[PDB]
Amino acid sequence: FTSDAKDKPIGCSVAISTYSMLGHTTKRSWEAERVMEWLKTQEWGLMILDEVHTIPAKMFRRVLTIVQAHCKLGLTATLVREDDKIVDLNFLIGPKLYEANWMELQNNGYIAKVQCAEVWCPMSPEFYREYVAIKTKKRILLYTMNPNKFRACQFLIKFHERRNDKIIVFADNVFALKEYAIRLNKPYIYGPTSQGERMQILQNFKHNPKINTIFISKVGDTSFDLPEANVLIQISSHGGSRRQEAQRLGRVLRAKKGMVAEEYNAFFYSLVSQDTQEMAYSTKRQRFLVDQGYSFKVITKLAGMEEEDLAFSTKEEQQQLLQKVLAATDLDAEEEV
Amino acid sequence: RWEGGYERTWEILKEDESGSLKATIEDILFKAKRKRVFEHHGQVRLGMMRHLYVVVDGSRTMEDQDLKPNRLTCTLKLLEYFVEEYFDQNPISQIGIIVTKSKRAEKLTELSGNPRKHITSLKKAVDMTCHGEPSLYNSLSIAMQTLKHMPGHTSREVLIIFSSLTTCDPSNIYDLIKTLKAAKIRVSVIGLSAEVRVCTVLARETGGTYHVILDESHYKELLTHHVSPPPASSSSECSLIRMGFPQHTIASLSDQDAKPSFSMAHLDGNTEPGLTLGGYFCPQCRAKYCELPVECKICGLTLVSAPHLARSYHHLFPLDAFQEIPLEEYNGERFCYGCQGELKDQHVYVCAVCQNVFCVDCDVFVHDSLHCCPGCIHKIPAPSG
Amino acid sequence: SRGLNRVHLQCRNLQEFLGGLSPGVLDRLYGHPATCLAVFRELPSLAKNWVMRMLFLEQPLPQAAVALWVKKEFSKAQEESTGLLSGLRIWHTQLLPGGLQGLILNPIFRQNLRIALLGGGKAWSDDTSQLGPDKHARDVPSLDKYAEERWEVVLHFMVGSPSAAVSQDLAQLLSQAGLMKSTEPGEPPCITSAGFQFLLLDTPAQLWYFMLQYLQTAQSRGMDLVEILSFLFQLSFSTLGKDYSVEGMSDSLLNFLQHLREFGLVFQRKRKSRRYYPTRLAINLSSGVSGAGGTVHQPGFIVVETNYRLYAYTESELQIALIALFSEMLYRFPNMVVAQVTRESVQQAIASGITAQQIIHFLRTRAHPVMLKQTPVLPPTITDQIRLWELERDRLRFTEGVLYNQFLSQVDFELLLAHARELGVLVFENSAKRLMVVTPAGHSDVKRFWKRQ
Amino acid sequence: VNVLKGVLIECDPAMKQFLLYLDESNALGKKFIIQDIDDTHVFVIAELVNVLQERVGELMDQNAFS
Ligand SMILES: [Zn+2]
Ligand SMILES: [Zn+2]
Ligand SMILES: [Zn+2]
Repeated sequence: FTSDAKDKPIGCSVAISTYSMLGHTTKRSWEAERVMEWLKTQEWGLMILDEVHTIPAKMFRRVLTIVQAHCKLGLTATLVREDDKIVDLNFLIGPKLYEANWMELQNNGYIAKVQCAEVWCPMSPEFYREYVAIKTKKRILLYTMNPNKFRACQFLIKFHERRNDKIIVFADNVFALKEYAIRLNKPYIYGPTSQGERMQILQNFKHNPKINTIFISKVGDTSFDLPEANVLIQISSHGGSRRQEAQRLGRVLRAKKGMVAEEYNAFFYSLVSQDTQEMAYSTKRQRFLVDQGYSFKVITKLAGMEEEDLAFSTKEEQQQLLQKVLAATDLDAEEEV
Repeated sequence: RWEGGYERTWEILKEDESGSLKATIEDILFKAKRKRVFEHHGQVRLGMMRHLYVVVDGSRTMEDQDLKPNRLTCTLKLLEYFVEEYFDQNPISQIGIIVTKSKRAEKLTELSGNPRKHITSLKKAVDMTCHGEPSLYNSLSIAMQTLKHMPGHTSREVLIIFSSLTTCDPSNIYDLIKTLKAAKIRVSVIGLSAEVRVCTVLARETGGTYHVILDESHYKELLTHHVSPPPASSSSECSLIRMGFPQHTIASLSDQDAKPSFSMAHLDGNTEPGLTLGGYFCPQCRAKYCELPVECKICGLTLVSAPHLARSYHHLFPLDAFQEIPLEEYNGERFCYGCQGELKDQHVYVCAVCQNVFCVDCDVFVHDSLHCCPGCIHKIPAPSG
Repeated sequence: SRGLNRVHLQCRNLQEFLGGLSPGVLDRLYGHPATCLAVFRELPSLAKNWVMRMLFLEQPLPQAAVALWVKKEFSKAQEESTGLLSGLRIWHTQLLPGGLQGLILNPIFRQNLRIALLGGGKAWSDDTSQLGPDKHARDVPSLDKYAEERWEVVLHFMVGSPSAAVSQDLAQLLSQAGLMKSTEPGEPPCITSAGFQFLLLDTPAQLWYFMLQYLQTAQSRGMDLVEILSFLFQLSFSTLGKDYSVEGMSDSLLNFLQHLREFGLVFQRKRKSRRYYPTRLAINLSSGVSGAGGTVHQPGFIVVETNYRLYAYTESELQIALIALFSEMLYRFPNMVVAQVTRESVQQAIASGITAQQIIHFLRTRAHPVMLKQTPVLPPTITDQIRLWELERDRLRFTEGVLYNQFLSQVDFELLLAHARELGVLVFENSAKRLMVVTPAGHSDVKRFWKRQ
Repeated sequence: VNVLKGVLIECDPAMKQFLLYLDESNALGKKFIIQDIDDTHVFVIAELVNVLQERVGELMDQNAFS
């Protein structure tokens, strides 16, 4: 019942809806009227509610105001949200019944063990004199478009091609990530990509074992897909939404193999710029990592860099990239919002 | 109802003697929970030169966790320890690693005593799918036909690791009773956390001893119970002859360095595919190869090496026991006859004959490591005759 | 850069001192109390057997027999064990006893050592004044509290006490030491940089170093005496003495003793006399190495799980002071669990430099019975964190120098390369731009050489 | 040829290029640069090097902060 779905209005048995956050002047004329009137036919039913940390208190008004049910269901991994110690949540949903231990899922249970990796790299200094020269958001794009990041990025692809298991990389924005999908060209998406071929990419990824590598953008974690993989690499770390990023990895990372050993088999990677906002943010980020506490390691060096035929081994090639960055604008340096 | 009833379980067990001294007797009951079965030995008759047969159920029962992340992980890890502690105690023997997987039986490692070969096999046995159902009939088929060609002067025992599942095999294994009862081969299984009556009838029709796995500690106990060479059925054999005493060779005896390496495809010995320089020598082939206190393939007799294996059980039978008293006869200056200390946890350990005072750490050190009271020494050998 | 020798120096204490002075002055270092001092502050196992023959070797054994005592395995370790033992000046290389150099020890030490091996009722053994338990007037664990609290009134008054230290002239040596200092008005007993490092240290051998440097400030008494007396302290405890330190007195032996209760390691009664007392402190000086006995107090286990400092045990205020330098800013109550900072405790080494092992030492010294049932790997990654944190701020290596640029030739530059490499006054060269990083101390010898040609 | 009483500092090229920016953001002209060799080796007029023990880390932390 959302985004012109209108699937079985007449006769409601068991329904899926979406939080009618409307409050508008004839937003959906008959459609939200049906959402109003078939709520009345729903009587009470059940309030299956995913992750109400996403719900604002202004929408928690419309939780009880619109929906006046007699049994609720809060499916919320978050315990405490939005720094709002004024309004609690048992007045909304009653008791908060059960939480499941990580230990009895990650050590005794199907949930895999993530190795979280905030990996920072020594950059080339010809990204940084410019950075400190320029107090303007092109400076953000400087450390972003780094072959020192790419040398890490190039690395773990072939390092985990040798285990023949699924890997996924999440960048920040497209046109830097695009050249990764140009240089070592992989499956990839962006914002306006056609979904029917995005689904083929899921078919090419989640079914086909020949290519365990894939690129995603801001949209794919959020608006199109729940990826189902084993090894995650991240580039984006700028905004202070700790959990929102941490629940992306918490959803995607599945069991790597049927591994006999008791080791860590799910894998997280982050690419961190030294001496940067990224260095600074990661300090609070790894603070948030140890705030919940998981298998975490900072590595800086590779397992033999020139073991692989590293592209951008010459800095002149990196200077070729640098002049693209000198030709670049702010437009490659903004997310979906 | 149950929200109270879930915590009627907790509330009393949390509670104890209050006021002062709280959470104290709860620790005392945990010490009172301890002290399980000690030895209950004292046997005679049989147990010599076993010819064991590891039989492994490889099934879908392994996928249950129940003690470890895999039931093989419970199994396989301590088998290596069971291998090593066997070769510790019983080097006069050898073991057939045979694996059942997918309704067949693979004799994985042959009946032999080379530990590294057996252990790396277990290290190879790590990444086993254990696909398919158990078939004991294929396992007994290998067990027959191999041990059929062994002498009747051989101890004939089989150790089956079964995962308590359905014994999925045809061809009248109930009639394999009279097959193997006549064949004087013993078969011992222990069930993984459950029981198979037919297999329980099998072992009670065997004379092999059946058990059920309780816990990982308990898993070790029955291994340890089956470390010792058991008194199997009467009328097996008396003797076993042409026990070859070897020589060590130094290859520097008279002709110094007349041979660059003592393995060049013509020398008497040189059995295994590797270079050697002369370390050993058997009587009958006059076989010189890598040193092995077992047997050979050309003389085909037993490469006995007496200080090792004719010494191991040679004191593993003739034991006696101690006694315990809580009393205070203060022998010494409140000391021990062994380690010479005192704690007095009322276990003053007195020998049966020489009657000397010991502690747990002196009793355990005898009853696990020394295997005899040395207080009998100075007391036996001086009037001995 | 920063000094890093003032922390450990545990073989050079008996080498760089001893080899920095005369053989006849270290001949004084063969007092019979100084015999145990030789064997233990060196820790080779290899020279520790090359001694063992000499009690039975009056004869100078030939050099090749022990030069070939050990074959192909660890010839360097034999060689590394050799010249240092020779660098003790305890050996004599004979000329041609039988035809070739056959080495031998100094016999006067062999005289002194064998009395400390078998027999001898001599002056340190007995007969004059050594030791005396007559009747128990005072007990050791009570005096162990003294052996704790004097460390406090040392170590707290380093940081600064709301209480006060006793009337010592030692602060005018510790301000002289560069540990402490004081500006001229009122003389504030602060810390310069190095007591802070010694706050991060925990052994008495630094005190011992300034007590070896005690006579160095224009004082002329027995340096021979005090280092004998440094051993003569290292006798465990359990001895009051019928004023046996006055029956075995000397001038500095009694006066500097007044300071050993300032240093706390002796305990003196009325009139600073009538007895003497060695403290259980008299065995960790003997090594300086960590030691299982060096536990001071037994608080408990720690961990640093989730690198969040993770521990409790309300301890004394000196440990609270030991982390008052090391963890404030989200302190909590009655368990001492100040949270973690990867910047502030990182900034709390800037006044020290790197405390790399001194973390790891105070890792096994925060709550002391932690190694009882814990992992061997106590920091899993957390060492490397501390390392990378220490490897973050150290962005500079301070080194002065003289650089030779725009040289008139290119091959005569390689001469001056070979000239400076002969001198060893170069630090670095660039041949591609005709550059040489040369020490400015060895500048003058090339400055003299260039002006001659 | 030219007596150079500067101070060699050795570090990563990441910071070796950075001190040029500290030379350009020096309050005075160029003193912290005398001549730098290639990638790891520089020369400073020895005035505030002791201050630059802490003047650098106080600056780089702040610049990245915003
Ligand atoms: Zn033969
Ligand atoms: Zn005992
Ligand atoms: Zn006895």
